[PDB]
Amino acid sequence: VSKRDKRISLDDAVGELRSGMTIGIGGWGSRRKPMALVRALLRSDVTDLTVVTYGGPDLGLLCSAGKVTKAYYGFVSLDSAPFYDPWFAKARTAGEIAVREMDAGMVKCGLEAAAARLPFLPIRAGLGSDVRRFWGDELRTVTSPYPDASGKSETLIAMPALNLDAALVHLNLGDKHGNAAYTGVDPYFDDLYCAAAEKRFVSVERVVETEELVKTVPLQNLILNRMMVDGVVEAPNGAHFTLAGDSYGRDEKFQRHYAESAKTPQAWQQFVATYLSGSEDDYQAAVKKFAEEQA
Amino acid sequence: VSKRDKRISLDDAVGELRSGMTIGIGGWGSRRKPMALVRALLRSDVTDLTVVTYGGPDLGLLCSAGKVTKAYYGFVSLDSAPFYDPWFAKARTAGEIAVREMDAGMVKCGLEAAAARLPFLPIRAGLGSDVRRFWGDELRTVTSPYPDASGKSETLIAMPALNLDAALVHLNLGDKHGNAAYTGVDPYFDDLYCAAAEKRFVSVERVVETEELVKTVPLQNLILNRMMVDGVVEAPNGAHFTLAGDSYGRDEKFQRHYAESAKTPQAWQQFVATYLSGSEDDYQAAVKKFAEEQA
Amino acid sequence: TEVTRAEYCAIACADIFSGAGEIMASPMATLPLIGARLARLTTEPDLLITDGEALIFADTPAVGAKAPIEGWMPFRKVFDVVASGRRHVVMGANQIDRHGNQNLSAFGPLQQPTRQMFGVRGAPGNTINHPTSYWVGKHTSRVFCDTVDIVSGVGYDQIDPENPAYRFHHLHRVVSNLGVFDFGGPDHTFRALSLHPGVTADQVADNTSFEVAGLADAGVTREPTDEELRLIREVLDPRSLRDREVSV
Amino acid sequence: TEVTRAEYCAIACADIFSGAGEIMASPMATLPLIGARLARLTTEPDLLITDGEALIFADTPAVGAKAPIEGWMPFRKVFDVVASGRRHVVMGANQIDRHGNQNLSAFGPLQQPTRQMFGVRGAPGNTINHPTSYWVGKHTSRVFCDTVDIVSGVGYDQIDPENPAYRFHHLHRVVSNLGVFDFGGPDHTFRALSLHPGVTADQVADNTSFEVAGLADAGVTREPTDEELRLIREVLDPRSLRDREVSV
Ligand SMILES: C[C@@H]1CCC(O)=C(C(=O)SCCNC(=O)CCNC(=O)[C@H](O)C(C)(C)COP(=O)(O)OP(=O)(O)OC[C@H]2O[C@@H](n3cnc4c(N)ncnc43)[C@H](O)[C@@H]2OP(=O)(O)O)[C@@]12CCC(=O)O2
Ligand SMILES: C[C@@H]1CCC(O)=C(C(=O)SCCNC(=O)CCNC(=O)[C@H](O)C(C)(C)COP(=O)(O)OP(=O)(O)OC[C@H]2O[C@@H](n3cnc4c(N)ncnc43)[C@H](O)[C@@H]2OP(=O)(O)O)[C@@]12CCC(=O)O2
Repeated sequence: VSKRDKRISLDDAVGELRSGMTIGIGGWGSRRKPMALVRALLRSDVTDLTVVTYGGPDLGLLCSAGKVTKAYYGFVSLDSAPFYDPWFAKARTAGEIAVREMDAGMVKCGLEAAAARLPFLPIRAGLGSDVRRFWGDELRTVTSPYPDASGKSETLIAMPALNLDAALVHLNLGDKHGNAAYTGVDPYFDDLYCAAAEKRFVSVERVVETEELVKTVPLQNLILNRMMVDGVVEAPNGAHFTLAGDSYGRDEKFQRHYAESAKTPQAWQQFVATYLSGSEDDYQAAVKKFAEEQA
Repeated sequence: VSKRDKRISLDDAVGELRSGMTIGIGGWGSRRKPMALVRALLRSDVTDLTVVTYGGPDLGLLCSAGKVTKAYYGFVSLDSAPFYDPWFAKARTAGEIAVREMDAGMVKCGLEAAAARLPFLPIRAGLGSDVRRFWGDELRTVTSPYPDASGKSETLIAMPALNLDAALVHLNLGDKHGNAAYTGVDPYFDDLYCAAAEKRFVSVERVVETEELVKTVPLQNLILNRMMVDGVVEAPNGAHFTLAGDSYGRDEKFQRHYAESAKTPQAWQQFVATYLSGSEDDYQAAVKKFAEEQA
Repeated sequence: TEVTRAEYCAIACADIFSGAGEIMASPMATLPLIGARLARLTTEPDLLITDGEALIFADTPAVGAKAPIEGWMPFRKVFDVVASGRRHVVMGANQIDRHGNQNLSAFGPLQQPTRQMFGVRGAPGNTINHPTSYWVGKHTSRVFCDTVDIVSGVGYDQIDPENPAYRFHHLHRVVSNLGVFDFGGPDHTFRALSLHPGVTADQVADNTSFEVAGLADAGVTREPTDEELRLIREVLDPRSLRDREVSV
Repeated sequence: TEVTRAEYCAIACADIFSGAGEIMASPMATLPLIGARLARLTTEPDLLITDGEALIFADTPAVGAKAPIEGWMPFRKVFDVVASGRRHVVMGANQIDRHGNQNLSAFGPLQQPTRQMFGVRGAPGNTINHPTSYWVGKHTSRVFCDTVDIVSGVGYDQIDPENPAYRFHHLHRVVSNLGVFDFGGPDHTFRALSLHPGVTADQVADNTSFEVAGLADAGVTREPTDEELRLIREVLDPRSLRDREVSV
């Protein structure tokens, strides 16, 4: 009589995904992205994805492999120079992805609507902006049934629920059942991504027993419970090259190398050959070698 | 060049309130209620109040003084036997208050709508229940502009914003500028009450300097910032007789005495004479004497 | 094995959660609490349970005991769980009608009741969002009445089939000191699934204001397994607090 | 006192927050950041400021420095602040038009841009919820254009006066390396309030695609006080990082 053991490998987790899925990716920009899970997606044949994200190099890498058909995002940023992700930029300037770009607060709102099984939530953000044109008739308004004091009724954006087939998130610590915590200054929205999704995969820096987890972090940091997770992946350094709260900062030198490698077909084949053509362990070894060389 | 010093007395804070106000009261049931502020209300002539609360002995005491005209609440409970607040019950059976009773989740929803300056938020809770009859035309529905997959459009409760003229909340620790924290297992909704209100008064067990506050509790416990508070009251034991997180538990024996004293005009005059006819210091001294006598 | 009425009630409350999976079990009275914890220790280990205040338990403790924790569930997060649907609550009830409307708010007119209770609490949100069951420790015609005074828990005759907002409503069981019931009778009417040993059909009929569907054919509540009796008597409720909440 | 162009820009960015009260100052570039912190140390001590990541500062630190904290402001809470209205953001801009529409998203067609930037970020939510100002370190006709390619920041010609959802829109200032501007010209048009010492009207006109209201009569930006110069040069920006962000 035991709770389900949800431990699985990176490739196992991606093996539960299917082409054509809507997938939410946690973290924010170049911050605590599930980069090991993204690299496992690149190794797979899963493609034709609709991605919901606060975008960073996760979306860039997926674009480099032509895996994105449609993208819902509040922004795409590397957080450090050159700031714009060059693979997302290339997909955009080539017209390779349909975008439902939105105000950053609309992402949170849409995930909250999905988490509550609601079809929409009203929000002011978006009104009067070209968010309306990005979405056309996919984004409608809703009028308050209560007029304001003056007698005028407010008409607001009806942000539709961002329901997800799957969510991929990375956290600092978790147990084999999916209880999981962040360490550092920001949970981002990883709880909302899990709550909005059907299939939920969390990679963690380290898997520990439940009692170790709850004695290591405050209650408020326990952002995932067992009802929010379907698979748990142990992936040390699994957010590299993005930052990861208390575990490590951003590998700024390597992110620069990623961005500069996107400039030419030649630079990218070499990046792929060195970093993206083997396992996660092969990636981690090559990243360690890069750090030693560039000192 | 200094930030505003918001320290004020209990009577000062109530001196900023006016008859006819809509006032939200923090805590929950018999848990971390701003009971010192409620006692200061009883000493004052402020009346004809519309109260928004997860009700407990705060609402009971206000009803004992005839200060409530209309009440919005998800429940009224003492949390321990006799469970029902006898003064709220007396006001109800006498028809002395108009009620907008609602599902407990609708309180949170309405406060969230006010915090976001939205006229409503949609919610499922309430549909099909006598919440509709408690509110009549004050509670309307809203239909999704997006049909579900089947082609049917959902019609949900449009929970109106619970905008407040004032909020009264009690927390464990704070600074003279309104930064404030809870200790213990639950913030309740005190941040939402402050965010939904025009004038915000927080009583705290102890006022400390900002640097002491932030070194005593984790980041996540800092639920009020300076934009959420207008006055700060130092009120040790200011939640008595409700519980207060890590500071103290509920004074169960005294709450029983409060409830039993409501049964007869005779028992209540004596309770008023002993506990509610002087200052907060007089109340605290009498409560200490009661504990010694009943050992 | 001599089995008491409260012990049959405890296993019936465990059976409420049969097939529940990885959801939050929220019993709101001692017998359902023993039942939920008994299910968790037998056939439903993936249930989530709390201390009734704010802590999610890792292990399954005895009534009133602490246990090591696995997560945080303050009241604001409970509302998120309700809205997510991943929950099965067991509420008490001052009144339940033949279609499952329920009252724990007050008796009498809405704006001037003859007796005040809690108000609606979370009953409207529970009944519209996720599986809801009821526990009644003293099955009488005052509880099981033709019309409830105030609808705090939504019954089957309130449902609008044209509005998908109602699609999550599901009243699973009513367990009482007399037997196990559901709303699977014709037109979603109160229906007898079993009567506890020693309870007769006429005892139920005499203590229910309306006709109970299938009452004449309802069998007897199953026996507890040896393991269930051990868990009830030795682990979960060694002080027999269950007996205080189960009437004749 | 010899005052540099960047020092005039710094005090102009402080003046953005004159009268702001107890709200969150959110500068998104170095000059506005020095300005907000300068205001906090002089005439607006009740401003809230963050480390740009998740911490609310108690004291006012130098550029790039830590300071003791007073609260928590992770991204999810920033959205609550935006929606509350208690904030004044200073954004950059790839384009700003005569009515205050702004673009930091991309150039070219929406579904196939000719150049990609950040996407809209929080600009739509900022401009619809609370005071918004802009900083432009190199004032040119490519920035100040007749039509922005993508409306990420809402300008005055988007407002529906019949819909109170628009009632919080307010574009306060545009500060550039050439002067201080607002949208107080006729029909809410871009209007000159002051030109920094040494900047001529024709310099502004030659570097703005449209007519600047009141340009001929605009006076010169005020001098910094001795205290402001001390705070800029000694306390807030001793390394003169401000100079890197202010063009000729
Ligand atoms: C936040 C979350 C959200 C999710 C969630 O899920 C939540 C819930 O909360 S979920 C709900 C949980 N809560 C329950 O489920 C409680 C159910 N209640 C009980 O369990 C009671 O304990 C009881 C029913 C067993 C006994 O109740 P009782 O003692 O009041 O009455 P009873 O014993 O029947 O005697 C009746 C007496 O009235 C007399 N009378 C009967 N008719 C009348 C009449 N016409 N007029 C005048 N009197 C009358 C009769 O002569 C008796 O008087 P007397 O005896 O003769 O004097 C939370 C938590 C808190 C919240 O908000 O949301
Ligand atoms: C969560 C919160 C919510 C609340 C909140 O508030 C938030 C905000 O976020 S609030 C927004 C804050 N963010 C800003 O405010 C950033 C503004 N941006 C800058 O400040 C930039 O740094 C810059 C504008 C100064 C320079 O930008 P830039 O470098 O891209 O362009 P620029 O220098 O003008 O050169 C232009 C180059 O394009 C070339 N070109 C020009 N036309 C074209 C054309 N038709 N086609 C092709 N190319 C072109 C030109 O030849 C140059 O190429 P080249 O040089 O010739 O090669 C948050 C935080 C995160 C989030 O999401 O919400």
